[PDB]
Amino acid sequence: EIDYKDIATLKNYITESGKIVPSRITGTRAKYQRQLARAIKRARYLSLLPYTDRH
Amino acid sequence: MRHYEIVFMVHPDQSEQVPGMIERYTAAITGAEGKIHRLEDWGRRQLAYPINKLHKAHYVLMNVEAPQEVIDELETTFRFNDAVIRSMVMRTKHAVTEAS
Amino acid sequence: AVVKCKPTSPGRRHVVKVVNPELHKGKPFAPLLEKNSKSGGRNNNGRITTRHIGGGHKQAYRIVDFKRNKDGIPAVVERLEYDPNRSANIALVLYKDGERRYILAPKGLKAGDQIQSGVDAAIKPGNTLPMRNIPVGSTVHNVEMKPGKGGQLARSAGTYVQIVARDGAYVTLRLRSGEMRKVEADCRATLGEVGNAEHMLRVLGKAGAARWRGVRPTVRGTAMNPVDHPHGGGEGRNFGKHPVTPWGVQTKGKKTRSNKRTDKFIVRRRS
Amino acid sequence: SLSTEATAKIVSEFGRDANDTGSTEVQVALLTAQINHLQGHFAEHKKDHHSRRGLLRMVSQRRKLLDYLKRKDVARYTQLIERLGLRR
Amino acid sequence: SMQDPIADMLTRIRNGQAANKAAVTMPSSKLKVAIANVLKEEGFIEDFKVEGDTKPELELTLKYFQGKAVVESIQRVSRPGLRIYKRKDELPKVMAGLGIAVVSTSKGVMTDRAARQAGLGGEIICYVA
Amino acid sequence: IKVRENEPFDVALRRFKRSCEKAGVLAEVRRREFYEKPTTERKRAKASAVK
RNA sequence: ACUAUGGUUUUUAUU
RNA sequence: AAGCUUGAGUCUCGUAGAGGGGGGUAGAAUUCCAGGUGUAGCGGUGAAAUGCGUAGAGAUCUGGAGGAAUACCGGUGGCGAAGGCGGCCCCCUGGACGAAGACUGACGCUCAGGUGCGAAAGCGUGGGGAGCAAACAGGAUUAGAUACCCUGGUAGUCCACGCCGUAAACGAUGUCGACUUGGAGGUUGUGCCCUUGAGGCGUGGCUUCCGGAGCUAACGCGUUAAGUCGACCGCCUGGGGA
Repeated sequence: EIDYKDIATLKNYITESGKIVPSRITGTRAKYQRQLARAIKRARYLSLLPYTDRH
Repeated sequence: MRHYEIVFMVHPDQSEQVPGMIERYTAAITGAEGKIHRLEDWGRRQLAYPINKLHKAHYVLMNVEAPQEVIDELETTFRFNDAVIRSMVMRTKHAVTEAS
Repeated sequence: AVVKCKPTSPGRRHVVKVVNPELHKGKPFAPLLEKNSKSGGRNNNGRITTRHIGGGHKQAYRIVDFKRNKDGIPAVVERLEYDPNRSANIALVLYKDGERRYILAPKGLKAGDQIQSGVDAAIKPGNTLPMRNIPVGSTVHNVEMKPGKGGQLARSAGTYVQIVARDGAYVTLRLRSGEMRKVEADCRATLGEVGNAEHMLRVLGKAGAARWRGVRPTVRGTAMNPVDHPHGGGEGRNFGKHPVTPWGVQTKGKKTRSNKRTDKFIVRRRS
Repeated sequence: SLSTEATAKIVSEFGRDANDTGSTEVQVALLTAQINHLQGHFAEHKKDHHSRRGLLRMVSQRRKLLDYLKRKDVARYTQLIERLGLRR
Repeated sequence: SMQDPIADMLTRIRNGQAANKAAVTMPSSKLKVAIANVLKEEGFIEDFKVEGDTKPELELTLKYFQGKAVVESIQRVSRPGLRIYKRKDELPKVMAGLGIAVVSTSKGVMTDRAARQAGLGGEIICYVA
Repeated sequence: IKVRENEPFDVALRRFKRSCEKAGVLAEVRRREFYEKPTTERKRAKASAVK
């Protein structure tokens, strides 16, 4: 939420599989879910999250 | 003028000599009357894979106001000195309060 | 750019013309000329050791600086001009101190451009600095293979050499035959790629053009007298044999490298 | 579509005011300024055919207004073509 | 913008009763108002009203009764591409006497009754039943 | 099935009782990309006779 | 890692 | 002939896009070189060979060369006139859409002929070639193998550019204005009332499958209609031959 650049904050919102739970079974807001899945895209492009599970 | 973030990853155990290496080329933007709002560390962060042999970065933020016809002259000034990767320029809207 | 010619004659129907509007028009700098004496393919005792050459205009040579240091001295491109031999033109450089010299023009064949020399110059085509100061993947023209020499690699239109590995006093760079050579990092080159890049799109033209170019006709070994070429003899139009040179060595599959002294620079050749 | 200043200019310097946008001679000038700004984009982009598709219609809108103006008043039409760079 | 104003008038009437609406509205014209006059004066609509000076607009109040549908077939016959005309001796019959015909004549929009009582022929405006 | 469960198993999996043909499991609900939607229905439950 | 080759014709409608 | 103005055109400030082009750029890997650690096998099959090793392969680490496309995210989720457009930057750019104001004053809407937009294959002119791959070679399989199997490999795949004009261009809905019915699952602009309501009335634009009315031979279309009414343009003539 509002940030994507700090991993010590971002890691509180994701599973240990790098995923999120679908919005309608967590009662979360529509654009908040899109902005969360986009914060994960931006954090992968910032090398804070992996492209491969290898090594 | 136009605004850019320009963030350097920076090795944490050379983070006292790497900002001086960036300042070895800042003449390329202060020659154009660019204004530099910190060129300073934000905080240590951990990576999902190693960059310059290390899984960590010190994150040094430039925060610059400059003309638009000099951002390609600045990124070409770092084309061969091996300190710039994947741009990290992040154009427009300018810095947040104390970069949070 | 390169253009076709009018089909109104043989040769002219296939011949190509090289054109550029940014060449200077005037009088060439004569202190940088060598009139270049001809040999007709003859040795110093008057005997033919190279065939198929003689006649045509004198063409001559335009002299480049074989002692080019000029470290820290800024310069400008004073002239861009036609050369009777060089396909990629020749540029006249005028230094802030203090002579006029010829230099090999990189891609874009630009006039009125300001250029530098030495370990402090910005990395640009036509900005010269030692291979000690450049990264892997870099492109060079006018390359010397021994430090301080007048250059011997990448001087023809569209030519270049690329550096692919480095360690201390030596760089590893690639050559157009599938070779890869180890070269001293104190070599300076002239940095970039040789311009024009279209002179390889050419057809000879009319048969009398070879005579102004100084190029002489061949002779078929089977029509020559039986003792002057091993293919001779006759009678007639039967050759029941494997082909040779005029000296009786097979033309195919005979590999000739016999040097025994330059292996130390090789990184991709095989015996 | 052009910037706040690139239009005005034209609408007040060739026209009368930015609240008189609809005047026929001024709409032909606003199309000419839009065409010439894209003559700085095309023939520098030697392709860009999916954006050049816009410039193809801008000369058609200028043809629509010029022909309708030539049928609306021949003196205003004849004045306009020597006050803009039209008919070479 | 509008290529047939009266095809929109007739569609707005015919489908308005099939949408069970009390009233329908359109840009007003002295042709639409003359068609609305004969439709009121022969008892097929309840009221027609105009409002405006620079944008005049028409509202038609649809007629309802104990049964189903007051207008059962409302067919134009004559269109601006291909027009259909009728003469004094042959002024038309509509649904064998269940309906009536409307004509523009040389005088104005009227019934085939009011036309045959002046000796007039002309263009068909509508057949109504 | 693509499972990562390790250690205390024998007889080459197929460990779930009635997993294919005449039910269980799923295909209730076979059409229109909704195959795994009844798992969500019986988890968001709550009542099944709703008005 | 699996076999070419055996053609052609057929019925209930009346009280 | 001259007006009027709601539909048409433009302008302030805003919304969302793998639409286009120019100049840059990762993650990782088949291949290939080299230095460690290390040993006789790798790959395929009902069996096998060709090929790659035994000179150190395959393996796994360390460091590189190489050209070229997007996995995880990703959702029929977006964009474009359409075949097409997806890792990520910087710089230019056509079009769609709204809130409140201001001009033009019939400006709409379809288009004969015309002039325009390429997906793949193929080509013209040069550059390039990591993996793959028509043609073709190397070995089996088989009656044959013309194919499946299997190792290589040219044309090609790619680029800056120029031709070609064609399709399952299929969301098979010619284009354009108006009038409409309920759902699932996604998305975006905005006015109004102490929010008598810690809250609720009113309204514009898109998007993918369902399923009504209406439409059909039946399948299906279905507010992004194949529906109701209207404006303009195009095409067809029993089959095969062709």
